[PDB]
Amino acid sequence: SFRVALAGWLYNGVVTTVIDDSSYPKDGGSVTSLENLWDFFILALALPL
Amino acid sequence: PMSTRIAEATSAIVSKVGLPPTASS
Amino acid sequence: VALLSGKYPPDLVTNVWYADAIYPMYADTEVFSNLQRDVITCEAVQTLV
Repeated sequence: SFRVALAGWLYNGVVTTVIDDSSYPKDGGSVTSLENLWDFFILALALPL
Repeated sequence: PMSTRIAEATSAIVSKVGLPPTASS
Repeated sequence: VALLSGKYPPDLVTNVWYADAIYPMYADTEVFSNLQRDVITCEAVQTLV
């Protein structure tokens, strides 16, 4: 996924790269919970690439 | 050996996450 | 008895619970097919009269 994300910078107009549905929290996420905080962390570091 | 045969019994006795529950689970 | 005795799940969040529970029943088409049926019901009485 990392090298495909780096290779997708060249082909901007043909293909677009997004993060999967399954990488988000369950439904909402509820800051009360612990695992969804780390899910938010992983997502918010993955998104700018 | 008995060292494994006792450990299997301990694992048979002692057997079976922090998230909000859903109606599925 | 139902009024005097009612409890919750031990640590629930009332938006995660509903975003999980209400989701699977919103892929039905009977709520649209009854709207299709009411056309025939209303036009048949006008054709009769």
